[PDB]
Amino acid sequence: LKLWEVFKDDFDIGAAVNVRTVDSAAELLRAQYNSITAENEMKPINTQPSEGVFTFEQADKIADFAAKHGKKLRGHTLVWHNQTPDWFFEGKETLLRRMRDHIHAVAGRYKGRTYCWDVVNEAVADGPEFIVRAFEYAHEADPDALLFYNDYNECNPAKRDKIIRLVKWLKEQGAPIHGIGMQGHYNLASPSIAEVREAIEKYAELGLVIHVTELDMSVYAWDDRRTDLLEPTAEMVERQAELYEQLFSLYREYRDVIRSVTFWGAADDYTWLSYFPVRGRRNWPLLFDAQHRPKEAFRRVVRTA
Ligand SMILES: O[C@@H]1[C@@H](O)[C@H](O)OC[C@H]1O
Repeated sequence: LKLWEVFKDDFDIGAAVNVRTVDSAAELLRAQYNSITAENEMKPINTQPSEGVFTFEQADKIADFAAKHGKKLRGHTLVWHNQTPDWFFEGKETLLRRMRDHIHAVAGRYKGRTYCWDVVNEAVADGPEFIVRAFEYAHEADPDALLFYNDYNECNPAKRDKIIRLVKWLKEQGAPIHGIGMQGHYNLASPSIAEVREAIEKYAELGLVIHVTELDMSVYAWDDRRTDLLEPTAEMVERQAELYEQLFSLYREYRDVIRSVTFWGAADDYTWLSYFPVRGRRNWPLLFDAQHRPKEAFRRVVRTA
């Protein structure tokens, strides 16, 4: 049984990949996912290290994998506060010009393969006119791609309201924004199911597509920073499987607005949570274990459909 096929009429089932996991998880990706996202290779510093110098080799590899095996391809990401090259800042108009040049080169290179784009990533703090123009330059570079705003902690009521205020203002300035990206970086302690449902309802009221873009279920609460666990406990697996079952049952309720659910990883053998916030720690946040075998969460999730 294959995850994507189980939910094929509900939403895409995607996985984030890098230049390593696109090879090590090749068989798992070919079978269980129908959508792929480049984890880091399409980010600004990895695509244009200096002005006028573009490095597409690593992102080309991930894009070629998707095209070869008929996988959909999410674009991530065109503009991001945390990882903007230092040369970008070395006048406000020159910044606009460099943003337009970068967007056209990256969105143009993968036009016809990237069907969507996280145009602006994490603009809300845990000026605003730059976000409108980023969407304008993106729609100019690829009029066929769906343009998303992507952010985390999207179910926290404080940050959620800021996100909604930002998107409505963007819509009121004529920005060609088509969807919102719920990053879905959750854990066992937070957020609750009701907090996710309340967020999905308020995000659907804007008339945009909803993508769950980077979903994972950390076993540690953000406070927990222990490093003495090499495998998850039975209750960790059980509570993770229960939350995943309720999450995908909730996603199916909003079938009509959610069009794709992407995990930030393919299997537990590589997850970014193993290096953030605690480096050298182990985490088990996906539906397949370190051997690309289905976990208890997989069994419970497919039974929701
Ligand atoms: O690509 C970013 C990723 O590194 C992190 O895991 O969550 C936020 C994303 O934008």
